[PDB]
Amino acid sequence: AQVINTNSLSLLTQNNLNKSQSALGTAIERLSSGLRINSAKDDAAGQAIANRFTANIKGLTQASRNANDGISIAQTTEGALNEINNNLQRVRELAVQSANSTNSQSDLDSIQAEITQRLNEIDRVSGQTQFNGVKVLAQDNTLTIQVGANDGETIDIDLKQINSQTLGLDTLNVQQKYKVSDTAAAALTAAGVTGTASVVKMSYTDNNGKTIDGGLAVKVGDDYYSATQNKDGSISINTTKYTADDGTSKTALNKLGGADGKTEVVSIGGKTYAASKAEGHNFKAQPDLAEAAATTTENPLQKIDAALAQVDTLRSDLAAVQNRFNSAITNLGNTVNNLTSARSRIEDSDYATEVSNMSRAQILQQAGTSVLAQANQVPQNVLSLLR
Repeated sequence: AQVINTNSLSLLTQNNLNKSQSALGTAIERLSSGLRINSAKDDAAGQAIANRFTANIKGLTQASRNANDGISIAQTTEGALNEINNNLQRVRELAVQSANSTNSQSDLDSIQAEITQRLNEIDRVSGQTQFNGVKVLAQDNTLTIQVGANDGETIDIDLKQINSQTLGLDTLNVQQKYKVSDTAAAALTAAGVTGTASVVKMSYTDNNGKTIDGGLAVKVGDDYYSATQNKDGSISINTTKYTADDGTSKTALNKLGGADGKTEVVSIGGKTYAASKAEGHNFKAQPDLAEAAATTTENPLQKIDAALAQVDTLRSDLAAVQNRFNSAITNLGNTVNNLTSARSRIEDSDYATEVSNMSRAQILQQAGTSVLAQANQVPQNVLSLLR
């Protein structure tokens, strides 16, 4: 029919343009983003699966970094145990040297001076070694390293307190007792000592009969307290200062005793400490302190071998978890890549495909546009019947 009021063919061709416009838009979006899935309307199940892959990829990625922090704990702990082991090997060698009876008592004192410095160095390294504030040799502690993406997916590191006390060497002593004697030359009542007192000059005799001058002491019975004469001419008992369990600073008198019979020792609580260890110590913050040795150690070489054994055991446990963390990191790496490929196969756009889809849709848009112009010309024909 010769109709003008309506142009169905124009309507039809306008409609068709929508189809190719949508297609073109889809293609351009995918090219733009690099993603096949741009909204849940593309592939709702795919988006949720890809998103859950993303959480694991990110999680496992993080987990890997956590396992490297686990390696760092174990390496730095093992490094400190290495030098504790070197110190114990020197102490053992010194104990083998000390056992020979051709040593004089001053040779034994000289050997004990290095043994004390070596045991103090083990205690120092134990107290001071840390990794991100974890005091790795100072306390028994189980760290949990997060190696997985989910709750509870952990590997334990078991840290142990290693020091001269837990090694059983805190009182390790190779000295022999001097014969103690006195000749006649001060008050003690502020410490509660009640016996009658006098100043004496100490002397010490060795196994061969050689005599050594000890200096001044105050004698009250079987006790001798170490003493010094000042410029004033007055004679005062030596003392140490410590922070007690009360948290206040407090004082102790320096008695003469220990394994050699001439070491300055102090009674704090009910326990006997070397004055050089007790001075400035904090018995509130650190109530555990090595007591003074009272006598020569029995079987020192057996005890030092057991200390070497303990360090060996802990080094072997730390080597075992380092091998486990390297295996876990290896696995993690592989896993990450595999899940990254799996996610990619779901959400990533195929450029070859999309480029092709874009150019096909552009041609259809151009064809449809030129055909709509022709459909709009069809009714012009009718005007020639009127004019």
